[PDB]
Amino acid sequence: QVQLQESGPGLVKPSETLSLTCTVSGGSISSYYWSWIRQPPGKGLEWIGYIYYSGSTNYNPSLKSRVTISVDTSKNQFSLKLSSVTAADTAVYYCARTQQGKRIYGVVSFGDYYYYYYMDVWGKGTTVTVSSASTPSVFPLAPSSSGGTAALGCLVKDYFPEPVTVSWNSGALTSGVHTFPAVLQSSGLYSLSSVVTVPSSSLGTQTYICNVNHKPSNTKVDKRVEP
Amino acid sequence: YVLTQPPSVSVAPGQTARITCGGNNIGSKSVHWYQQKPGQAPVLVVYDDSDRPSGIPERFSGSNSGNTATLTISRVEAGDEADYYCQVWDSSSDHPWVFGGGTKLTVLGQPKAAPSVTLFPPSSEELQANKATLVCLISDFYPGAVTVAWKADSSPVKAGVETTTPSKQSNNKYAASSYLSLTPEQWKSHRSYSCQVTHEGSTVEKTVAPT
Repeated sequence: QVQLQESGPGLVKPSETLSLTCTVSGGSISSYYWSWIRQPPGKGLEWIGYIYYSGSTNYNPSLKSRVTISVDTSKNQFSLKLSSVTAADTAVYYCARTQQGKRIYGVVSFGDYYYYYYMDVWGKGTTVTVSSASTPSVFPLAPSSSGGTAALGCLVKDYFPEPVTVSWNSGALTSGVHTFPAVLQSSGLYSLSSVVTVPSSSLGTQTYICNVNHKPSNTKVDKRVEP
Repeated sequence: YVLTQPPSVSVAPGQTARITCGGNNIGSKSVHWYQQKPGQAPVLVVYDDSDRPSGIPERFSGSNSGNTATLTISRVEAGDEADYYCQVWDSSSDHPWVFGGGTKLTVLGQPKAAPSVTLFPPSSEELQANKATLVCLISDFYPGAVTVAWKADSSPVKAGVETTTPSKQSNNKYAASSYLSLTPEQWKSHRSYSCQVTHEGSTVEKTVAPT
């Protein structure tokens, strides 16, 4: 149960430095390689670089000039730094555990062998947006008079940039929860709504609390929903 | 080093899908496959030509020989729809790490499903902020294509309508949302409002009235 968790800013002004960090849990950074990968909207995957736990680095040449990867075994994280940031650096950024394999296909002493790398454990990703713009109003969507199944939710309007995550009842309520993907306003701002379907029977004497987290502004909001 | 992938492959459910990875003498290399479902992070499904990672269904089978590496998926399910990327590490290259362009797997012939629609009126809290927004939520539909029409007391409206693109749900159906902002002066003005969702030659309509 090794897990990898990316922490990002979500937003970075053009031509300043993007900083990322990946925290690994249920495992050690030691004896392993550690890679950063990114995916521009609608595009394929692009490997950025790796770092051996000892410090040795290796980079995609197309980005080598601006990129810096470092490791910290004392905290089990490794970091990315991308300078002179541009609009083409907008992407989801992944951190992934990297394995080094070796195929000995002949005599190991005639150099009849080679090494290879692959990524077996990935992080969840973190959205990086490059905009000059700066950086979420939550309103209750109250249940109303669906056959014993009742729908209520939270409306999250006018935030920037992506993403926001919503939990219900501090993560205790997970069934029937359907958080819809956000709209891109003409204004350019983002808006989503999250909805949970609960039993209509005894809808009262039941508390429903949507917990909205918007990391790019360090805001954690709770909102109670009742008829 | 160049990895050539077809941009898309289609299969009927239960059939076998074959995603190929072209390369020059690629059989002399270790090929690894990644699966990326919509909205999700990639996962390793094959490493070193044919090795199965922990938890990867026996339906997935990697193979590599000659100038083509192949990811075979037997008994394909709707949930297998994803982008599949082959990957290699070619030591003798300025670009040592290579990804394939990616192959989109689409499962054709899935069962039709009618949209469920839920229309919320402007909240009691939003109206004191002199803002008013109608939220229309569309879910559980397939194919993932719907047209949305808003009506203001039997009168179609185009102004202030923001609709999303359909996204895939975990149950391999689709969801989409449509928004209509108004003034409280506009909201309380009319006797009702209607979100009208057309799907596959049929329409579901929901109506809300101020009180």
